Amino acid sequence: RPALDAILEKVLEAVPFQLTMDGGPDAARERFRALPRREVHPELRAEDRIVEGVPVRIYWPPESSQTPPVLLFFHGGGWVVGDLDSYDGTARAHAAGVGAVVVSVDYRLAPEHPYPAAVEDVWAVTRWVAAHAAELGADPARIAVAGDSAGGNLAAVVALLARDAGVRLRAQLLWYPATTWDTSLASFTENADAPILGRRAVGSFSTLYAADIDLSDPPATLVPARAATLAGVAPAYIAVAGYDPLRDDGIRYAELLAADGVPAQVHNADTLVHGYLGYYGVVPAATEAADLALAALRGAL
Repeated sequence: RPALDAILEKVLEAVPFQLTMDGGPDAARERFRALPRREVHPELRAEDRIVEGVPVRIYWPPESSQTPPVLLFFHGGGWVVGDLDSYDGTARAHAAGVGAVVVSVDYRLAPEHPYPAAVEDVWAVTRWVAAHAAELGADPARIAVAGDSAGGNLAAVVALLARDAGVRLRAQLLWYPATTWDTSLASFTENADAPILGRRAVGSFSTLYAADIDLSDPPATLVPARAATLAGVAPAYIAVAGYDPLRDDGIRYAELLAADGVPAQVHNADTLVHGYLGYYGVVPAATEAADLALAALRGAL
């Protein structure tokens, strides 16, 4: 309804990127790895570790008098592409903005390891941090989960696993996630041919991740919106994008949570596209929208 952001549109014309399966997974991962990215907060301490067999990268916030909270970050990329390096900047932005130790999880990727491999990896690291976070200098009593796109789906699913296993999450930050698999929502039609993610790509990556799941009654670990109840999971901030086919997905997920009594905040950056964290520190409207969600999560921790 409001126009696509003017700076965003100049950026999208200089480097037009489309998330698609074209050329196979290796070409797709290469197109995503090759996008030019601004380095964000490079001073921050980072370390590589392996946690319960899952490769991880750990970031520390600016050292302060207080012991920081810990946040698990689940990168996006349609459950197929993405890695610690192309998300390095995004993880650092979370670390500085939330003031938290951030654990970026390098989960297994489809199609080589389809559903539920990603869930097992992000969950294993979430279990490990909830018990061993002080070993990093973080407060294990202050934990949250964050994820974008496919990683937003992983973050919403991990919060249900955490509620049922007794892991206390104080918040879940969902950047433009894929929680419902409802293609009938309005944004899938309004934004079917949108700049970063279209409706074909949404359907393609779901099939590569979980081709053999009957979606008439799928498990909640695939579609978090289909859980018996969403009551009891950590409060939600859902950052949604106007020109994204998944916009109404996140907004619907906010409605289902509130109907189950869950504290839920949804913000719609109506002038932005899917994956606007990739423009952090580049597209001003993207940094501002990102900084809002980062601030709310700073308070809840």
